[PDB]
Amino acid sequence: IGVVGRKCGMTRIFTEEGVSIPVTVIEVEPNRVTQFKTEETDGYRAVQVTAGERRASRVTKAQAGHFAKANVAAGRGVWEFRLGEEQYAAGDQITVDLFQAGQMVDVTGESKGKGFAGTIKRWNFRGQDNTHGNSVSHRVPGSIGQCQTPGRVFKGKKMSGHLGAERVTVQSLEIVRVDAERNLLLVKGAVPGATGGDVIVRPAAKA
Amino acid sequence: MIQTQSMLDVADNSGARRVMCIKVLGGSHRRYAGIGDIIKVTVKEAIPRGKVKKGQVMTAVVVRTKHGVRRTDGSIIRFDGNAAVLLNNKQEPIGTRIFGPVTRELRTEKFMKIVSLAPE
Amino acid sequence: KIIQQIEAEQMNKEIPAFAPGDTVIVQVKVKEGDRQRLQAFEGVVIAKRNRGLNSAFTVRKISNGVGVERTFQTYSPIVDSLSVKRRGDVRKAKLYYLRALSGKAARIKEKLV
Amino acid sequence: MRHRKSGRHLSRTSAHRKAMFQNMAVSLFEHELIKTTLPKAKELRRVAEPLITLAKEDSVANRRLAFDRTRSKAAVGKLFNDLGKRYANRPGGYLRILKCGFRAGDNAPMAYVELVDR
Amino acid sequence: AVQQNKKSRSARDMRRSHDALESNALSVEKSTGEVHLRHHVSPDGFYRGRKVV
RNA sequence: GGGGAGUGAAAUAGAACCUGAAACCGUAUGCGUACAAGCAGUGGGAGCCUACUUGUUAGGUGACUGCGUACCUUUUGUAU
RNA sequence: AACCCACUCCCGUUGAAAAGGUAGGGGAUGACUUGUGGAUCGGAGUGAAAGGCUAAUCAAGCUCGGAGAUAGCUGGUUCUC
RNA sequence: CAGGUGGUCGGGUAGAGAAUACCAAGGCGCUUGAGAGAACUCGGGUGAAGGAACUAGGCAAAAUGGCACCGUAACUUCGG
RNA sequence: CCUUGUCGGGUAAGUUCCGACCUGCACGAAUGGCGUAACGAUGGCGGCGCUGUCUCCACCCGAGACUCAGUGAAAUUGAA
RNA sequence: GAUGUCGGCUCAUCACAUCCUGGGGCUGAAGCCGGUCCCAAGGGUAUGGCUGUUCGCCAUUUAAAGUGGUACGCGAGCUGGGUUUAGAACGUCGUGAGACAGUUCGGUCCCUAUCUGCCGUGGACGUUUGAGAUUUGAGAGGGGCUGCUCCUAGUACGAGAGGACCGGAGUGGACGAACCUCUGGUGUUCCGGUUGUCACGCCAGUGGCAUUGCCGGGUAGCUAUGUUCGGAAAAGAUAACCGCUGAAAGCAUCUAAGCGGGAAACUUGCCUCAAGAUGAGAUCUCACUGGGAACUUGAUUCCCCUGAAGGGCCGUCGAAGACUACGACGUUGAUAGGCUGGGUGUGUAAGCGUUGUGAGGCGUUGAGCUAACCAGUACUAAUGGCCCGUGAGGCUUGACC
Repeated sequence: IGVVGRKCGMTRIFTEEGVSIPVTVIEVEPNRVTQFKTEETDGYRAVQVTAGERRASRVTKAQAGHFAKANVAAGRGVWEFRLGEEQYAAGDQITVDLFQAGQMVDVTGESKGKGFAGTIKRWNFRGQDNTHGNSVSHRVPGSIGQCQTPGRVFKGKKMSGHLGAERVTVQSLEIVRVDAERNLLLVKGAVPGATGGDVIVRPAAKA
Repeated sequence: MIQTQSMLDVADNSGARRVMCIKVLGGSHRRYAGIGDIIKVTVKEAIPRGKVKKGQVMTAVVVRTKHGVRRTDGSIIRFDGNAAVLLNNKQEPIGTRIFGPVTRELRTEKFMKIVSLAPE
Repeated sequence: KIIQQIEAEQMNKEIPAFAPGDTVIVQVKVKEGDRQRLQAFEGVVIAKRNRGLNSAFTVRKISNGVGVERTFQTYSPIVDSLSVKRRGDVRKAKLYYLRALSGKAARIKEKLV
Repeated sequence: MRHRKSGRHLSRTSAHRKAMFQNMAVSLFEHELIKTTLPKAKELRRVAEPLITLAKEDSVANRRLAFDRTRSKAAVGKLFNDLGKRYANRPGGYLRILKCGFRAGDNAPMAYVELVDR
Repeated sequence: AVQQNKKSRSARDMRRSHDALESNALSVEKSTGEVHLRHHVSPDGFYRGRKVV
């Protein structure tokens, strides 16, 4: 179980003893249960949620009927949460209330798309020398493989292209503040993605 | 100081005037050493009679960097000049007298003698 | 409009009006050895960020013959209070040229009187 | 990577852009309808419209702040006397961009850019 | 860096199995009744029920 | 540059002009091709499509399947 | 500085260029640089000498002949049983 | 065709200058353009903290840069 | 040659450098022997300054790359 | 009818004959240390001075600075210092041209990738009517390192000297991922100062050109050197090793039956991709409920009507991007630009007054200007256009109708 919110940028909190703790603030408009997938009817236990406000003209008839079984009147995206043993009816509303402070949590978003990186930026390679006789290749990868054994490049060779919008989980981030009146998690540190990207906050896998 | 071959001043009374870091002690290849870290120096320039002579491989604590040390709120102290305090084998400072300020990050279990002598 | 309110609830007052070029005395908090006390830090304000809660100011002091710049965080509770000692004429916002001037060359003029 | 980076390079130095854009501003303030490439039309609207907003207020400081960035006497006179009394009650959007086919020699997507009450 | 074998008809044509064309964004003015590109001024200078040039 | 009309026995003899091959490039029709590994064939072989007139035929494709490393020249020897 | 040169890097190497460009570099009133005209030529010139140069050619130019040189070498040698 | 090709003239302001910079008279926009703003590549700009640890080698770069005055070592063929 | 000979200096560390030693494989007096101020786009060592050479690269600016329109090569190639 | 060296750089990949870290046995192992031999390949595994060096010798580190295969890996990836063509010189050999178990200075590194490979990213078709979304996980990849001070405890042990394992934190290093709140870097799209000159008739003001002329700063964005997080714990089946019970072989024996413990190895656990997994899976929801003719009756073909759900073209764009794709929006609209406020940066504009002989000060005035930022606002531009996609989804067999 977890929650779906959007990243509102990073801020800071000073404690009274004087340490500034770096804080990202994950705004969680309250998530609305659409299905409850049971192992009898679906093979596994899970719950679908929704987070608010799509236009009427952007919700298709299949999608509107799915959002009208569950009397939810629902919004951008649909997300899923594998469950162990929890019971949610298909109209319920899970909020930031499933988090306390302290409360180590795992946060996943989509990382910021760097476009088509080179091997220095993508895989932290070394550059060759810039001046000592070096011909045209100052920033290129070096050799790829070995000569005639094997006579081909091994799979998974580190080359260049698209440091992009992959899914990244950042795990064991402490919850600084659960602010349920205006629906906020304040989370210690960095979180993957830009401001306003969708971000999934569920408790820590390494506890 | 922060790197092998960094030249840095000496905040001691009867030793060197310039040392050069030849190694950053600690890990396998530590490339950097800030305030409170332990470098090993060679003495490049010294006074005519004193406890330390020119070209003597010695250990030193870095007390004063111009990259600076950073506090728990994001405040940096940032000196104007790199300086070290030389040390003996059982790492106690050689000089009986310490010049210029040190910072608060240095009063550990081992360098209380430096902060006690400093005019911070 | 959300993170501009997380910020504003922490910015209760600490601060006078000070400019680059001023000489201030900052009263900072220290705690080691089981005590709470104030240590002064007097010098020339050379820089100012004005980023709301993320505001900072650099201040240059020449103590025991060596320079030291401290970039304070303005709304941190370590900066307990602030007081402008004398205030100066600089017609700049960032006085970094004072890092090369040494003695009488690094003196800030008083037209602002 | 140009994340959130406005402006476009148009295969030019910055001084070349500044000359070309205040040329297009002056030519549009005299003719009130010119014909240009669609990206240069998209970037003209960020140069030319603050000049009309500036021209909605007669000051000496406004007419030589207009003059140092549209540097022709005729366009400072066309502003502050014609364009700026006309556009005095319109909150922005003093010019529109209408796509008009493609250039014959290139395929440069063309656009007309037109002052709105012409 | 050259080929060691000339390429056949078949692989030459399979390469260019992708470079066929489209431009179907045409539409008709309700006023004049002529075809023009979408979101573009007409070749007789009209645009959304109004002459503009 | 053509589409006609005329001339001519003939213009797919129209001036780059008799004939007008092959390489190479197209359009049309039939059949086969998007879970299948290699000298591209060959032996087996279903299906489909055309002409016939029907059948124990003729033409065209050839799913699937057994075997299968071009030609030359040089060599003791070459898929090499 | 012009002019003459060509020490270094980088580019260029299917070049803009069959020897260059851009940054820097050497000489720059002389044993200097250069125009125009003339002289020296193939075991023969000229050479502050390197086998340098002699029309993008040089341990003996180019062209035409002897000439279809010679090749114990290489390559090739065409329808059928 | 970024090359080569003898001689003549030569304005303003700054400048020793025919260097150089902005200009006059005069000439020109170098015969593919439009977008876009990845890797990489080229020609540049700035760069925290170190300051030759780079490398075969300070290669490249960075630096120094003028005029007036003061001052200026070894050595020397008495000119440097 | 042995050889990075040995000793001194320079460096934290020096097969290079400078000063000696003399066991000169294999110096030596116009194929000149020893010195030598000044002069080298000369060889080798060290230093100050100086810095993207480097740790370790980040960003930016133009020119290609990429897409669109027009024109339109090449080396190679038994068939695939 | 050419397979271009040694070394360095850049990038690797495997083995295990294991350098560290992990698990053991024996000991001439009291403890800190060791010696040797098994088991283990998961992750790690110096920077430099010299020399062209590989190596080596030193200097200083580290937990450790492993040994090898890969054309002594790697020049259609770089270098070109050594060897090394043409120049010259030394010593030596030769009458000589010249030569070298030799030294020495100098000396051109070409290729736009067709195919396989590899890293990315799409277009087609197929998944059995089609569609919008959400998914399970067969499989695959990533990850896996380690030091120190302390806490029982100066205890167990040891005459003493000395010194623990085993119990658990908290602070580093190297590496990796994300991020930009902070610290800074950049910021030729912002604001100033300034030199030379030219111009806008001129004074003022300002603008071109001088590398952004030079420079001071600096928004957003990107960013490391900045910030945060990570390696786990746990489980299982084991490797040596340690066994219980236990015969064959009245005993003894880990074993032959049968039961256990046991490591960073292996399978999970952690993160990411993943139904082209042709074995193409599963959920929830939506859409289509018209005739006729020919010939051959899974029935196909043709005509008329009808084209839905939705998808696309197109447009405004994006913290998404080479082109794509992805994502958002398209007047029932904040998608971009402008506008209106704020903010941030710069640093007291112009004009006028005032003082001065003038340069220049003082006011007005933290003024003027202000990019990418924040909030609001339909002023401009996103056109109630077209195209695809159809008309209830074969047959056999079984069970319940």
